[PDB]
Amino acid sequence: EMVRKCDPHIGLLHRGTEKLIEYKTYLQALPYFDRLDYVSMMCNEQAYSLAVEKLLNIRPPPRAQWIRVLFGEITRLLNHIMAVTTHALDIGAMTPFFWMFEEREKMFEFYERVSGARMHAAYVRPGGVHQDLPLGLMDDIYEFSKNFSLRIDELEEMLTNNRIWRNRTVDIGIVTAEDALNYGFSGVMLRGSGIQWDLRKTQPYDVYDQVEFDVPIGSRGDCYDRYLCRVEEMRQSIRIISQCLNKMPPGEIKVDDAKVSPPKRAEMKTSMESLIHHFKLYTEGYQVPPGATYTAIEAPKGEFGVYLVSDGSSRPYRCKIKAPGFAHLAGLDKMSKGHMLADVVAIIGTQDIVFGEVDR
Amino acid sequence: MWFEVLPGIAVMGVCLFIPGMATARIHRFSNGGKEKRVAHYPYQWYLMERDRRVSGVNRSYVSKGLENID
Amino acid sequence: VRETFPEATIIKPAEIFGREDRFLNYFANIRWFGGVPLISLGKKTVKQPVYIVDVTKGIINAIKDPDARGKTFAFVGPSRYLLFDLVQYVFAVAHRPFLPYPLPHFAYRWIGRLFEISPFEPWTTRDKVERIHTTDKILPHLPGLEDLGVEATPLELKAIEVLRRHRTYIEDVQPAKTIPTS
Amino acid sequence: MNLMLALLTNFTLATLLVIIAFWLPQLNVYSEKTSPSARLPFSMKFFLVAITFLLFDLEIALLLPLPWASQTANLNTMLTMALFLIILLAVSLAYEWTQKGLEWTE
Amino acid sequence: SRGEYVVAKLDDLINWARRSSLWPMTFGLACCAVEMMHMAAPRYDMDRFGVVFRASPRQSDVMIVAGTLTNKMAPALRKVYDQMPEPRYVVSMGSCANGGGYYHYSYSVVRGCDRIVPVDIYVPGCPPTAEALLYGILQLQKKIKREKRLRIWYRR
Amino acid sequence: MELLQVLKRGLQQVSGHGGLRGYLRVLFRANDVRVGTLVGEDKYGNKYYEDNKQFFGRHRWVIYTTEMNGKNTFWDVDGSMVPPEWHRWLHCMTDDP
Amino acid sequence: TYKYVNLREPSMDMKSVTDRAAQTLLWTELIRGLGMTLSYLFREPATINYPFEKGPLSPRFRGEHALRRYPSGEERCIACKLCEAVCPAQAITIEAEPRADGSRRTTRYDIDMTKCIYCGFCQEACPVDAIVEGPNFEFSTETHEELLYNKEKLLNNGDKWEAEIAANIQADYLYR
Amino acid sequence: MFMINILMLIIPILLAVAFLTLVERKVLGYMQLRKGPNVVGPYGLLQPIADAIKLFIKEPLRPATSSASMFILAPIMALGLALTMWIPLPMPYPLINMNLGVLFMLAMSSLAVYSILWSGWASNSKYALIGALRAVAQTISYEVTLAIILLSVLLMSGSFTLSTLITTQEQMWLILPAWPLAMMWFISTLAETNRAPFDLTEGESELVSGFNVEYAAGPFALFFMAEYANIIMMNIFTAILFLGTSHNPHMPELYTINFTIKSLLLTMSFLWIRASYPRFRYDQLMHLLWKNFLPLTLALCMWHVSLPILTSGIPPQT
Ligand SMILES: CCCCCCCCCCCCCCCCCC(=O)OC[C@H](COP(=O)(O)OCCN)OC(=O)CCCCCCCCCCCCCCCCC
Ligand SMILES: CCCCCCCCCCCCCCCCCC(=O)OC[C@H](COP(=O)(O)OCCN)OC(=O)CCCCCCCCCCCCCCCCC
Ligand SMILES: CCCCCCCCCCCCO[C@@H]1O[C@H](CO)[C@@H](O[C@H]2O[C@H](CO)[C@@H](O)[C@H](O)[C@H]2O)[C@H](O)[C@H]1O
Ligand code: SF4
Ligand code: SF4
Ligand code: SF4
Repeated sequence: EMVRKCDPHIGLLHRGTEKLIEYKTYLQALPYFDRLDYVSMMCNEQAYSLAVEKLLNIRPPPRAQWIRVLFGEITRLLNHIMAVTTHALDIGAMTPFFWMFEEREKMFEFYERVSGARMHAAYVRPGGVHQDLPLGLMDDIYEFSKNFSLRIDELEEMLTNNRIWRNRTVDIGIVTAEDALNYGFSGVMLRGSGIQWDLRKTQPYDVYDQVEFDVPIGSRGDCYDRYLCRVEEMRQSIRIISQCLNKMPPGEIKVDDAKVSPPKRAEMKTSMESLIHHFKLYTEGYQVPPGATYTAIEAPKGEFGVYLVSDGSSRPYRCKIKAPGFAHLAGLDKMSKGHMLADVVAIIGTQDIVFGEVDR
Repeated sequence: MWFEVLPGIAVMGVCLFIPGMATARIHRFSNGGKEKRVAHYPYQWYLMERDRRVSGVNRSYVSKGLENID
Repeated sequence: VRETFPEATIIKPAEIFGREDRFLNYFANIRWFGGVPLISLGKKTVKQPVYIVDVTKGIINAIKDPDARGKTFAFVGPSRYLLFDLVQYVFAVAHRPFLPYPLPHFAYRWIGRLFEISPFEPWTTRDKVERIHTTDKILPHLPGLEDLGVEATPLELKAIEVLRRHRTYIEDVQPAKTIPTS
Repeated sequence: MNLMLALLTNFTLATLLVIIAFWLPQLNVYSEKTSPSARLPFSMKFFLVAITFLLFDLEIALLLPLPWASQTANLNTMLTMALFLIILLAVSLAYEWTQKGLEWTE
Repeated sequence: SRGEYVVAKLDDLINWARRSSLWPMTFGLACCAVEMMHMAAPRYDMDRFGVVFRASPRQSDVMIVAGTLTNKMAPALRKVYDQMPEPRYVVSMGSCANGGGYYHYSYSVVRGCDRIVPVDIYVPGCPPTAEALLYGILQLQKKIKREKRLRIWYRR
Repeated sequence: MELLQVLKRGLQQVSGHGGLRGYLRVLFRANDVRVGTLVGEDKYGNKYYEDNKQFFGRHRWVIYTTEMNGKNTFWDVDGSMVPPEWHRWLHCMTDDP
Repeated sequence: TYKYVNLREPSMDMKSVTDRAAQTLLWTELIRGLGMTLSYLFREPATINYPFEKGPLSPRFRGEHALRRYPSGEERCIACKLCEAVCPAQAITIEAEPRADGSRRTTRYDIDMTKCIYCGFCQEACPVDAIVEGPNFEFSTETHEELLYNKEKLLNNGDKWEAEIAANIQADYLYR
Repeated sequence: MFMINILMLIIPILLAVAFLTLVERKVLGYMQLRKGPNVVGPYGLLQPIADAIKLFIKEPLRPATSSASMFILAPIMALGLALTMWIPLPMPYPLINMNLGVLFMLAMSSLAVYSILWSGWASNSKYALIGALRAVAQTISYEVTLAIILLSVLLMSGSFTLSTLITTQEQMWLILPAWPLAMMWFISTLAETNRAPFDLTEGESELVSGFNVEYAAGPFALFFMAEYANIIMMNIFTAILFLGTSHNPHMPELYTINFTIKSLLLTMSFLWIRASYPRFRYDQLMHLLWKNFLPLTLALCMWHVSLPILTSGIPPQT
């Protein structure tokens, strides 16, 4: 019954994204980030946008930043529903998947109403967001958020105290704090083992230092504590979304610098300067001053970062993507030691692995 | 709605009901409108064999009462 | 065809073997019944089968060859075999027990008729038996694969490719005896 | 006679369903495909669960007559020997349990 | 009572059974698999059409290729296809499977799964919406409904 | 008494579809016997219904024509049969038909 | 600020120990899970009756492409090639020349719909609203070749869908 | 006349199995906030027919079997035994009235493990055989409690005659005096029939569970029918054993209606459970049997031998 060695063979979804990005302008490369961790689309966009904005030495306007936090946390709910329910579905508990994917279906509507796409929105961009929220959207997000914690409670009623669920998760895949750090874990893989770390708290970006939330911390570093952390993080996202809805400011939604963000279509059709800048931004693109940055965010699956190198032109020179699931899967052999074959399925689930980001 | 599950359950119910109803009716058809005789022990079988002889038609379920007394 | 389209290229191949052939697979599937009949004892029948890819390359090379127009080719394999040796070799490669037994045509025509009753591809028919037991003509007045720049592929190099699926689950194989070349 | 007829009918139908389940697809005439002792290694634990089942199953053979045994006049003797058998069945389990005969960890 | 009539009605029966009981083997390769999962989810409930959600490749009748097919993965996809019992159909879901999509010019990507297996339905989108995929599945059902296997057999 | 009001509604749907023959036509074409307000009809014969008491997503629907562009669509219906003017309403891209 | 998700030490008195024993032996927490699935059995399902009912969309939805005209019927596209330059997938191929009347118009406008990622960048880049992504998402095909749209196909899509496309643009152009 | 009786049992059994597949999909559907089959026939009533036709005209799988005889024997054994389990059931009258009918049902079910073993042997796959052996180990393990639990209940009934269970429960369901045995009995039937949360043959921990793995198997439909016939039969047996229906000799149909409802409800609970719980690990379901059910079942067997004697409630022998 016992697993002695676990050798993951990946690359089955390696699509040479990093080499493709070197042939795209910075705007053209943005949609590649939707297709990495393709469960956390807008969080991937935010990371890339922050990195480019840093090299550009510009900052997006306040309303865009609140929109980016609002949809970042909606995206965390999207990811955690997937993480928890597919974790449950793969060990036989199929029903929560169906209940919660109806909730995912309604958050896909928020994606589609702001961007016109259900998943690969391409909505968060360097300089802000592509378009402002349509009238009536915040009311619908409020109505969704009002009932969501009940949906979480129903999920917990199925799993949290279930002895079968606890038997499958408790003391499975224990990770010590010191090992979690040296193996390069992040996100819940760290907090499950008691490490008090969360980039939104410690290295905040956008307006995360203006919202109140608590970081759930585990005590045993096993699959069950990581499951509890993810479920509790969903509650905190609802708590954050509640503040974003109330504190959403007025104003423009992309930086008012037409050498980076395209002008409004009405301006493009009346002003000579606007038309030139529209023409150049959609052909050459904006040039980015030479330099290199490592920019990271607390993505739903852990620390997601890009090492972005600019040579001074309108196309990136190098873009290395740091996917949290890459280091996590690299630790599968370590975590599966002394466990049974059925436990490897539970351990892969608790790592929350999407091969889009692992293989790029 | 949940009551659209019932039609398939009704079909299941009718299918499960048929074997029990058929056996009861066929037994009474084959034993002169009475329950089929149960003979788990030699004494019961001995009486059934005696009834088959007493009937005069070689059927143990044909009962002879005081009309045969004289 | 030669009267209707005088410049036609006519290709006259021998029995063709290959993964989807009805030749080696035919003999392999005779084993599916205990009897393994043979006109005479598989003697008096010499076969010169040709590999499917060789025929294909010959056809393709004929399309590209201005010389090939209006000609008639004969596509044959490199080695001539006795029908008994071929079938014996086929069973040896398929790791099957080989049980020959003689038969004349009249008793081989009724089995052919008996399976002709099927409403699909018959397992065998009288006509198939007559063709299998027809000795392959030698036609030295016609050009062949070598005239089109194709090297005929030996059957021994490709039998495993075809018959590996017919095996039940050291590779002595024993190459079949070839009739001395002309 | 009736039981023999029932068994014959049940296994006859099962046989017909099996052969037609194997012949009916041949009506399609699908294309040909042309494209595919010793230890297992067997774990001792899987052998020992089978053996334990057998020995427990033999003790159950001795317990099956209990419904009839309760009709006896010597109830004290019968009850003593019935509890004796079940207790030894429990003692077999306790011995297996405390020597880790019921573990699945290697 | 011609043979054309009987063959015609027998075709309709087997076509009805096969399209009414389509068991997919979803090859969830990348993002498109998420939308495929939203087609099984409550709003669209593919199971209500007779399309069972998770079916083993041994009993599957249709393979849905949902995502990018890389070179390293192409042999394994062809192996599953070769092991599918007939009749078997392939639905190509999304730009990547259709023709390479965003990664068309990559050194590691197969430029459309139809270089590896024959494809019956192409569903466009990046990703196609769950409803778009359902539309494509219903399109395959009508394609099966049009089949004439027995009529062609009768005229051989 | 609630159980009886439910039965009345069930039989009221039979009358709402024009009798048993009409009720079975919709049941077998569309696997749905709900009665809604007729919003309009397009030039191909598609009929559009709404029922605002239904939950969002089931509050609007179309019963497809049985014949479109010479094609018999009694059984063979297709989302592509909805013309663009109604497509916007049926997908809730707008409120007004 | 942080919270512990699992750091409660169970009480060890009779009342509590026996409550946990009852749960173990009487399966009470398992029965509770049965109650939740039973409650769902009596809820109305969320399933819509596709294709008679359709999932809701918005005017911004990015679907099948189309080339548009001015009210006079003149093409909007003046072959600037901003769409072809911005296309992240290089899905657009354009050729152009002076038309007979001297107008600047395309002679080729192809979109490989199997390269396209349906990002909508082309319609953002277009200075005259010529190329758009319309609302149609039900255009799956039986062959790969049918998804390689040339200019004729795209103009036909514009004429086919303009009634809906114009209304959707009217509803969202003030956000653009 | 008897031949009619046999067919009036076999054919309805096959139809109930067919439409249980529809009930399972719709019940699981509504617990998952969806509908399940409602397109193929009204309310999906034709869906079982479409599936049946589709499966029987499907191409047979590859690879070839290791043993042709065992490949053919396994499905015959599974289905032949499944139908045989129904012949002594009193509904209220049995097709075959056996004095030892309960023992007959135990004996026949213990033979159902051979189809698992033979199909693993005929799979021509080392990993598929190992999967079959794990399934056998599960089946025989839970047979131990079923036999001991059954013996404990019969100490209140007094014989091995199935129709005597009806008389035993004339005043009261046996579930009241024996609810602890009923609980373990019901779970054992789930584990015995490889039903969720004990469906490890369909789980994620098997060496052959990988989708891309292949081995000789089939026909799928015949094995599936045999399994679902056993699900219904076990739940019918459970109703008779613990929820005895009153029998009026002049109105036997009333017994059958009430008895059918109880069996249906118990069968629906199998579907209920499948929708509600995750799956056991193989070592954990072994632990459940050997370290929980078995110690408690032995203790309750001691109790039920002693209880009738000490209360002066020994049942009659005849
Ligand atoms: C006056 C004195 C008279 C003397 C007699 C007195 C006896 C009464 C007191 C004893 C009560 C006995 C209760 C009988 C049930 C058996 C209890 C049991 O074994 O359950 C515990 C078992 C293991 O529990 P676990 O927490 O995982 O680990 C503990 C071991 N370390 O865990 C389980 O078994 C949980 C079940 C696993 C299967 C879960 C899926 C099924 C759940 C839904 C079932 C719904 C109820 C079914 C009822 C059917 C009835 C027909
Ligand atoms: C297909 C569906 C068919 C159904 C159709 C509709 C009818 C529905 C009827 C089903 C009834 C069950 C559904 C309701 C269950 C939910 C109720 C519930 O959640 O109770 C939870 C309760 C508290 O549990 P907990 O929070 O852990 O508290 C522990 C310390 N107090 O936990 C408890 O208090 C549990 C108390 C009961 C424990 C009993 C243990 C099992 C004993 C087995 C006896 C079985 C007898 C019934 C069998 C049927 C025969 C009639
Ligand atoms: C006259 C009657 C003739 C017999 C008719 C038989 C019809 C059978 C219809 C089955 C309907 C589908 O039913 C569904 O099938 C799939 C198998 O693919 C099962 O699926 C289950 O088994 C397979 C393996 O076998 C697993 O891969 C799967 O994860 C598991 O859920 C479902 O548990 C079952 O609910
Ligand atoms: S087509 Fe689009 S959504 Fe689908 S896998 Fe490719 S990039 Fe992802
Ligand atoms: S939607 Fe995006 S990928 Fe498609 S043609 Fe337009 S710019 Fe190119
Ligand atoms: S569609 Fe628009 S952007 Fe593209 S070439 Fe024509 S005018 Fe320029």
